[PDB]
Amino acid sequence: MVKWPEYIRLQRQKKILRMRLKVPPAIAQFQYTLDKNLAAQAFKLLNKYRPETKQEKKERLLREATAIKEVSKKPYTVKYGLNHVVGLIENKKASLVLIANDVDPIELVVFLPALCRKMGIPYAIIKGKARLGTLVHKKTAAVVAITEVRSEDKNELAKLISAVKEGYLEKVEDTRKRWGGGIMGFKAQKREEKRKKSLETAIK
Amino acid sequence: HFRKHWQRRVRCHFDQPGKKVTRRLARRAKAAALAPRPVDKLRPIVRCPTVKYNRRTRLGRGFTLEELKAAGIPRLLAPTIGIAVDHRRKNLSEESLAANVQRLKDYKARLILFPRK
Amino acid sequence: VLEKTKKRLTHFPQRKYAVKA
Amino acid sequence: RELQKRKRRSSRPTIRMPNRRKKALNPAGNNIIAKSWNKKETLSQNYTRFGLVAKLGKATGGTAPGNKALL
Amino acid sequence: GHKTTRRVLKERPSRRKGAQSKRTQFVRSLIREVAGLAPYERRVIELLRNGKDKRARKFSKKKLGTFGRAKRKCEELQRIIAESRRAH
Amino acid sequence: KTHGLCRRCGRRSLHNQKKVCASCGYPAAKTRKYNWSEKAKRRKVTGTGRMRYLSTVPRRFKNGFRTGVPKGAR
Amino acid sequence: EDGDQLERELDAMYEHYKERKASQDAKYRAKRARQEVDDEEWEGLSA
Amino acid sequence: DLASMLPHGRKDAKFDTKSRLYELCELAELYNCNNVLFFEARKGKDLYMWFSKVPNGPTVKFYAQNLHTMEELHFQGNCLKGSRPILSFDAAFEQEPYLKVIKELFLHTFGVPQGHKKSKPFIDHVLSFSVADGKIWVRNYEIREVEKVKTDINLIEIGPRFVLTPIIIQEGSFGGPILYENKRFISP
Amino acid sequence: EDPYPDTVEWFTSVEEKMPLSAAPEPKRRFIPSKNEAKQIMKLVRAIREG
Amino acid sequence: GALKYLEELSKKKQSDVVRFLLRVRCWEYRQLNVIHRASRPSRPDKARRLGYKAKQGYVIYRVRVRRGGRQLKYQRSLRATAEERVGRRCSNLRVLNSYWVNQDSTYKYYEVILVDPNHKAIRRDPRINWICNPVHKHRECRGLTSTGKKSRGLNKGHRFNKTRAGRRKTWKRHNTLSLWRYR
RNA sequence: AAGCUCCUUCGACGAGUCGAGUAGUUUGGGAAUGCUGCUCAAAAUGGGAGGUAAAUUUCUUCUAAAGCUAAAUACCGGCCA
RNA sequence: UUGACCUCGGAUCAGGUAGGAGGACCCGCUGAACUUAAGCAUAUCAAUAAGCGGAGGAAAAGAAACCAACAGGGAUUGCCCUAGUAACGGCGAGUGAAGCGGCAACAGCUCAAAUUUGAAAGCUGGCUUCGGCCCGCGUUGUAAUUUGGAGAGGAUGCUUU
Ligand SMILES: [Zn+2]
Repeated sequence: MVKWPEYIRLQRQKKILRMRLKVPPAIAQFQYTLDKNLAAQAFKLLNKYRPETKQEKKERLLREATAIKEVSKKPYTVKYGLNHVVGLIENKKASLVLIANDVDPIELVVFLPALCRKMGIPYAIIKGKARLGTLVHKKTAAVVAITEVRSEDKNELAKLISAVKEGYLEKVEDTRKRWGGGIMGFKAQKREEKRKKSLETAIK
Repeated sequence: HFRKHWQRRVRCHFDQPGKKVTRRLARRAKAAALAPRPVDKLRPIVRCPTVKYNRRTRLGRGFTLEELKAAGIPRLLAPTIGIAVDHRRKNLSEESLAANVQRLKDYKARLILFPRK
Repeated sequence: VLEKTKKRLTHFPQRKYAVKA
Repeated sequence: RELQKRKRRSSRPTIRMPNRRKKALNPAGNNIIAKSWNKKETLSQNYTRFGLVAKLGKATGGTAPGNKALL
Repeated sequence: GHKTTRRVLKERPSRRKGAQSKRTQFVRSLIREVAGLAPYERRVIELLRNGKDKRARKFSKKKLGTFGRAKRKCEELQRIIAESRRAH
Repeated sequence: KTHGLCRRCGRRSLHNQKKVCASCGYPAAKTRKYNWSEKAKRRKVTGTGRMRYLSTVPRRFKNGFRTGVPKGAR
Repeated sequence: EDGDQLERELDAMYEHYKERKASQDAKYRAKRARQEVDDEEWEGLSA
Repeated sequence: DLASMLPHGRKDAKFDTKSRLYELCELAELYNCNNVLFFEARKGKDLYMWFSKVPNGPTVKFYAQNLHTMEELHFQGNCLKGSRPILSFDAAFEQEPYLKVIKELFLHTFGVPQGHKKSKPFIDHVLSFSVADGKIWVRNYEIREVEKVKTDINLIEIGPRFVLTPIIIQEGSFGGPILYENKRFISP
Repeated sequence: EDPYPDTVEWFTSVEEKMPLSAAPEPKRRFIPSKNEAKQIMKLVRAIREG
Repeated sequence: GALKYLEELSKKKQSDVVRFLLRVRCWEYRQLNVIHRASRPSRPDKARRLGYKAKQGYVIYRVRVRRGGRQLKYQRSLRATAEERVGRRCSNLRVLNSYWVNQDSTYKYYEVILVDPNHKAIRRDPRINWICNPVHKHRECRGLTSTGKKSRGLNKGHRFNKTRAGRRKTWKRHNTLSLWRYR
């Protein structure tokens, strides 16, 4: 019949392999992600603590330069960068951690849920490294973390932490220690009975 | 003992005087570059390793950090004022430490230092 | 040249000296 | 060999190379060493006349009777 | 030999090259937990749980190549068993 | 005849069937050369031809590859 | 949701690749023409 | 050669020099062996043989030199692989008290037990230990039988030829108090 | 045997209450930004020079 | 800290996670070309410690190399062959250094870090302007990479007498007859 | 911006790499002299190499698997003399 | 419906770069035979010649996972002796180093491993009135600080641009 291009065929075969292969727990827990409402609430507190764009930073710097031509509180923002966030987690300065589910290579993040659990910091897995990326002003963020917030948002951050902790970490504790994968469909199972009825009947 | 091709690997030193003149002119050129300064850096006195040669001293590579401190010469300034520094050598003996500090003090006494610019 | 090398050359530059006879 | 023969046979001029040296052989400038340096004297001779030491190392041979520059 | 006055030298960090980094130890333990075990380590774990400890040690030798390495691997896996038991 | 005019080297050395020059090997980018024939190497070494540009290089090196015109010219 | 249609399409494409790469020899074609099919593929009707 | 002559033995590869002489004992426990014959080479030039009964005592150290192993084409003799040998010892081995401790261990090492299932059923060789200098000389001989003239035993050397000089006997597997010191050992 | 066994948390089951690093905090984490001060000074010099 | 976490995870290779990832990638690389470009290092910690930066001028190439021997054994490794092939492909770049990524049973896989010497950022930045210098053309061909040094035995000690400071140079120095003017 | 000094504070160092088995090749060099391929495959008061009969494997000396660097050295070819 | 991210492509898109020659010396891959000696065989020729790949004015090597057993040395390179010694060889034909010591020259350094986190402070372009405008790269990490005979952070007082 028709012939697909090589890269399209390769990526669809990668889909089939990801759905078919039995996945180790450290990647199955990445397959488990959170939901629409919790993601939306996260990005509401977070969008208030988004970094300053480059134009805004230049405009601010020009403002103080002009002021000196013719005394501030500590800025609070969403902390991003893999090494920086890992350092914050290790030093227990992070209050919340959000990890993108689709970082390839995966090894960059595959230990992050375990590190967060060991250090006791609430963590969650978000669908979309491009979305964590849009909070910061970059194309992709593998991880973002909330360290401290303003007094106007302390209660909101605490309630978000409680909600994410319960409604995601309890389900993840129920199913994170087990293997993933094994979503064999009709064709896969039929091939399985074909293989067994061709193998164990008479000969090997 | 000529089983190999010594004829294609033979070397004749007809350029011995020419190389000597070249070396002497090289020592003259570095003296022209480093005019008031000597054309060599100060070297410490060390003991030869082997028991065959252990009763005679020679010139080592560079001065050690603790003897440099004892003589009172800063580490970052010693290569600047023309003293070789060796971070690998260790004293292990008050005799060598004292002899090298005496040498550095003699250099201190005989040295002329120009005040920057 | 690197900034660290520039700092080192700025604060410890090769001095002129003579050794007496 | 063929290149040199072609050079000798052709009318293109020979490119005589000036005796350029990478390093200057004598002190220059308007300082004491340059204004007291004798270009016809040797290194040890000049440093003996100046009163300065030219080598802090061990002597590798016998010096002139009046040499005082090889400590 | 000759009589020279002995001197005591300062501590060498290159001599301190031996790793006592508690943070490196933490990283190693967490990575062990995250990654899991090789098939031969799983076999050694099964043998150690069943009590074949001399067999485990022999198989560890056959897979690694040295008595000391086999001993260290067996000790590491026994500590993993103990930690799993006290965690369960 | 098994050897025609090679365009790269100019000799009557082009096997018509193989289409490869026996002297320089025209289809190959490299010019055929073997260390067991010093005579052939010295027949086709540099200096046996016209030397259009390599002959003019040394004067520019002697004057320092400078660009411009002498002051007060034209 | 389980990628069933995609799995069937990819399997069919790989099988077609196999048959053409095998039938570009004509000895495989002769063997296919001569060899007889089995009955454990027709099984299911009554037996 | 020694391992081939020993059927109740297990050959074991390089031992770490930074390891422990009693880690030798745990290794022997690992392999369920009650005797240890350890080869320790110094500078790649000199041999040292530690004979031991593990775990509790006693243990001797020999300096081993003057080696002439097998596959040296001047012996002309052979024997079955694993057959029980005849152990020949010396009157000095029975007289000196330390030579008596070394005889017992060499019996326990080269014993080749009677009912062992890897040993050969027939006897054809003799392993002889002799004391001439302050050293122990070991020889291995085939017993060839020749019909008498109107059978008689003849001996042809078959195997390794090495010289051992005793250094220490320790009470304990690879440690404990020193019971004997050569005090005349000239180290290479 | 179990080919794909569940992980037993023998290390993450215990929670540590202290940071890994005992290194002291620098002054810069408490004082305003010196780099931003340099940038503002460069901008002020540029505005002075027009 | 992610770099040490990755270093330990790479140390533990037959662990389940690394084995699974290596299997899937080995499949993906077999589906891909023999030599192809990478985007991002699959081993960022190894690339960084070997000298990879995320600058305009650094590129990765993954190369497949057939494993085995010629009973003759090739004195150059499969790692050096991969570097030489990647250089012949990208003749305009300098091969900085290569590292292992997958092995299967028929081919070994290597990611080669290469640097563009003609890029303005590379030329202006020190620490790499040395590779901008012309003496470093085809280090992989002259054996000047880490694999080349290892194969040449460029180590100091009594175990490397015949190979350090150049094997052929040492042989020539030992086989020259030196005759002086006064003999 | 930089150097030193002090300390009731810290101190991170290179993995299919070592190493074991094996085949080839190479060296004066089975403690395999080095290298390559192949199967297995590491450690953290660690690892490498030496010393030593001295009584246990004590002592001595360095940090591999990342990188740059002039000079003294070679030169039957290039510009000349 | 729309818009990002990732991957893979197109362009006679803008700017660059590689080929070939030379190869005396230099760095690698591959690699003989004639000859000599020995019952025979390994060996020797030779880790050479031929073939292939890659640079420069020098190349390479190079700042100890070194040498040593010292009362210690202290990156690399080359000359002298070491020395026809040690070692390996039917202890044949033979092959054949190195430490020390005297000398020539001497020069030291850069990264990965830590969070700038009170502010990506870094850099490629192309539009310029040459003064600064945007596009982008980049957090899966570009600057500064640090590189284990170290260092960092605080404190403290002098000294340098
Ligand atoms: Zn032609």
